[PDB]
Amino acid sequence: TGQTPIVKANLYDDYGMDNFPNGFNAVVAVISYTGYDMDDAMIINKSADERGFGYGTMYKTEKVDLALDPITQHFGFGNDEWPKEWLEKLDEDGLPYIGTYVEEGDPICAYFDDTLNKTKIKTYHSSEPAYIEEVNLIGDESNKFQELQTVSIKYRIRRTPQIGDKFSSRHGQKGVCSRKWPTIDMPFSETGIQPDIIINPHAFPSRMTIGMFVESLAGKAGALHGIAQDSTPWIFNEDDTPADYFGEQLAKAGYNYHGNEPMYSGATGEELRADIYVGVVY
Amino acid sequence: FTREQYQQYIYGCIRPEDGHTTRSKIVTLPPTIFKPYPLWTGKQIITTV
Amino acid sequence: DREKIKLLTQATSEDGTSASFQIVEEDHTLGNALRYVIMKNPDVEFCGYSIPHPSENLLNIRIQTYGETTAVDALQKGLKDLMDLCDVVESKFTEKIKSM
Amino acid sequence: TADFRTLERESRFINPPKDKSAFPLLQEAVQPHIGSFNALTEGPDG
Amino acid sequence: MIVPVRCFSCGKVVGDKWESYLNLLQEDELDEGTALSRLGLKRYCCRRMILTHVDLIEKFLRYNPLEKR
Amino acid sequence: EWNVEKFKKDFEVNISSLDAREANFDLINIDTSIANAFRRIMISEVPSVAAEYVYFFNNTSVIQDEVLAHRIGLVPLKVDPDMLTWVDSNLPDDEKFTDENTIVLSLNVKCTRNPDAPSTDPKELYNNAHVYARDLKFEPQGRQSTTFADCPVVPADPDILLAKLRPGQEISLKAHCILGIGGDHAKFSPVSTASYRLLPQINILQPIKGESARRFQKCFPPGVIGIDEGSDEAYVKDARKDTVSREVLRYEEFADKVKLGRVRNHFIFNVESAGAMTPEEIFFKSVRILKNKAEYLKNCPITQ
Amino acid sequence: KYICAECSSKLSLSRTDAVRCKDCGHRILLKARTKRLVQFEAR
Amino acid sequence: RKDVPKVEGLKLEHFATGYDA
Ligand SMILES: [Zn+2]
Ligand SMILES: [Zn+2]
Repeated sequence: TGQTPIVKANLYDDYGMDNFPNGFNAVVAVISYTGYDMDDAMIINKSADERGFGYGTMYKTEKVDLALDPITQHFGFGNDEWPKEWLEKLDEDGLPYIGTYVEEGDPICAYFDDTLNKTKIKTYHSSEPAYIEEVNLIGDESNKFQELQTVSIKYRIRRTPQIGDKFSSRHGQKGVCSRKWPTIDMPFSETGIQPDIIINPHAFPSRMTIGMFVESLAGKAGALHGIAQDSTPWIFNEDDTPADYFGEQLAKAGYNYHGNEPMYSGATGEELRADIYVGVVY
Repeated sequence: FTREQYQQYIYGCIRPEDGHTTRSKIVTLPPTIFKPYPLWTGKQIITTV
Repeated sequence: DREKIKLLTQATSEDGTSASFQIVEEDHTLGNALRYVIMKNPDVEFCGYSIPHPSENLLNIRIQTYGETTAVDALQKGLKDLMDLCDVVESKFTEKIKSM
Repeated sequence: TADFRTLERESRFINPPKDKSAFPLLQEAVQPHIGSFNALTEGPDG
Repeated sequence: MIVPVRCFSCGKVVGDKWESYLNLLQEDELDEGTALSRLGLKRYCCRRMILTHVDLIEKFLRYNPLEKR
Repeated sequence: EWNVEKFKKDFEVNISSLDAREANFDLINIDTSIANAFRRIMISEVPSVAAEYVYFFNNTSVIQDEVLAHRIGLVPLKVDPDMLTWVDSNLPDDEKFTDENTIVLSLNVKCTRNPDAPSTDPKELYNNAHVYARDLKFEPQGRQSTTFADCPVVPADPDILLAKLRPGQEISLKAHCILGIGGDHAKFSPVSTASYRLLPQINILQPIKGESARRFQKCFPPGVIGIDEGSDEAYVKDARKDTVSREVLRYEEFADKVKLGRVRNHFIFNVESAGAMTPEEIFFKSVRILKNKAEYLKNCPITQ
Repeated sequence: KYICAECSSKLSLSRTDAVRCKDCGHRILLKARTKRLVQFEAR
Repeated sequence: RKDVPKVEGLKLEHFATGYDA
């Protein structure tokens, strides 16, 4: 789900990072309402990751070489008695099916030895279960015929985004996830949206990351009118504050000049004290 | 705080079921204001807790 | 049912002018609603809801009341008043969609 | 006045640049690497 | 890569409006903001789904190992 | 003192718009503790229909299996609830997916090459290149195959994009859709956005008549600030069109002449159904589940 | 059940045979997917 | 120096979501 940054530098398009999107955007409000997050932490809406928020997968390639000079270990089976119940993954040719679910302690490749006349299974021991996606076959070239003795298999692991992952932005505020709250227990705006992410407003007096405030103005001001504002630092000055230039766009778009959208608490169901700060950030 | 919020901000912290008091029956305090409407103060919600 | 409502005696009194109730698979949905309904009963001494932990699905409803009436009876009047509340907000909304 | 394009970048995805490659600035990535191994054979005197 | 259906924040369907968005930007010479307005995107939670999508899946299918060239 | 009749002679509701998908009806003189309960159930505790279990056979496309199953789960179906009950999870699969509860949809597509003069779109260059929502062929089985004759199971958005294919690739899957509450998963939420705001009570305190009122009507939305003439009043036409932005607060002239307040009893409901039901039936069923929630605790014995 | 890497010509291969495609002179042999029952969840 | 290039042709799409015009 990698998306392009709405507030991107003029050089982001030169190399063409749109081809390889790193992250994406998300509605973020600097609220303490949750409480579970404090001074570093962060929350993610339950419906957010329930629909593919920050989804990602791994790919673990394994290289199996058989026969540790007459060859004696051949991929596949033989002719004598062998137990059943491991034919769900492997085939009759000695290779696993493309797509089967392979957790720790599952057959990946079975080999038939002639010195022992037995088909022993090379097990698979790793951290997380993986899905097979492709199996390569490799045989050394020679004037004489040579049977294959090297197989290259590639896995994939569905890495569902859970809590404890170091989610962050492009400003240097590294944090983790404390607990994924449901949308109905999440504060909802006047329109009805629920910010899927809430970062602690107490880390700003220490981290001194004002960029996630001014860029949050440019992010919402860019999503409302579609036009993208280039970041390209060292172009403004004290005479023209970016909070003012990004504020006037929200004033004529309907929002306030300060970029603060009034919202309501999801648990109790009352109006908060003052206008609270929202916006999207990469 | 009003008569509705004050008592909610009390039981959400004490929880005599799990056990955080001694008398096994939590009591209340007279309000700061009686007329025209009963009100309370933060000094009193932390006083009673 | 046996697991939905559980009158646990770890906090209740003896005549039981004060008692604590435990209701599973509930949240602020019935917590806030039933609270606002029972709190308006002039026989209630003290009432409030408290969630043990959001990871768990539980809800503890505190109910204290003056004399001449126990706490369980007050809870029943709260459920009946909230039920009639749902009845009037649904019946009115039914006869209101036709008045367009 | 920084317009991000969708028609153009999707067009480059549709048909690749059969002509000289696009984005004529990413060449600074391995310009010293390619130039180093390219200089030991090209130029005069091998 | 692929068009995200059921926008995370709002929950409205988004997948159907991608092809219509490209059609509004190709056949009618229509700009960015008015496109999302006529296309039926009001809340900025869901406007940033079509307005920001990359659609890399077309670049993925350019390499088919199941057919020559 | 407060009673059921004191609230019955006090609670009314208005309507601002009536649409087949959207709805805007204003609850008048109701408490927040009940408004958030209706909003809570309409999103968290209302049954819907969404694909739970998916059985694939062959997927040689670039988009992998678990993502394709996730997408075909996300796409809604224009099927009416209450025509199928809940499954039992502890039962085995063969005894779990009966005909009274499970609805089966299939998807089969095999892209191929189409000769055409070559920048060429995949529609002309290939056949069955893209997979849309209407390709999900609903198949009825079991004891009732005619109860969906007049109500054919079809995705509420037939133009939903699923995947892009190429010649050689083939997809053949058989998926099942089941009920669920919005609190269990995001696909089982039949409401797009349901919330409630409060009526901004703009109370005028000073005689702001004059050119100041000319600079008042421009700030607030046009259908909010009105005047009979240049003087003799500066009133508000509609207090629902306005926005709570406090833009009038950042003016040295309009700092204290007016205050943006709030109405503790004026709420509005904006419900946008996902197609399975109407934005009104979703409210009747929500308050019905709340009433049934009170019934379950009312008719129940205590223990210990 | 195999697919060539360069010629992309699908053709199986039996035992006691050299690892080489019958159409192009290459050594890499991909493996195609077999139609089976694979269970998944919409999550 | 150029201060900032302001956007041209802007409009509003905002609260009162039960009716646009
Ligand atoms: Zn959205
Ligand atoms: Zn070959």
